[PDB]
Amino acid sequence: KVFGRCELAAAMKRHGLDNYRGYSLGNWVCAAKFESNFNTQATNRNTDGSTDYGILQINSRWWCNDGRTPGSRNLCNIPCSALLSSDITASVNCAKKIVSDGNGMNAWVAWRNRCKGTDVQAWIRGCRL
Ligand SMILES: [Cl-]
Ligand code: NA
Repeated sequence: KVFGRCELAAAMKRHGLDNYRGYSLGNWVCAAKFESNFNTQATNRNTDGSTDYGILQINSRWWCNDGRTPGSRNLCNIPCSALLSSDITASVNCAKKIVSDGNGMNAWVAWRNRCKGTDVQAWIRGCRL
């Protein structure tokens, strides 16, 4: 599924991400545009060989098991495939654990590099609140 911007905002909020560990909603919506262009199915290899999955791009080395990444820890007890669904719950439960891993949203290179230090309220401007 490809989400709409405000559609994803409402699900992220429902799922308890608005202000989770202090990160407001334009952050998460912003992380999700640039990690995946809003697409629950997006998958991208990393050099280290790991793969990033889904609407936030949750990485198989620590976070989900894809069976082809050496040393996987599967710290969300989950199959990476299940993060590609249309039901963002497993991605948002795991994203809550990542962000809580100490470096905050820095765990997302695209957040650092492109969201951070910006007015990330443009990302929800026009959304029913
Ligand atoms: Cl933080
Ligand atoms: Na893993």
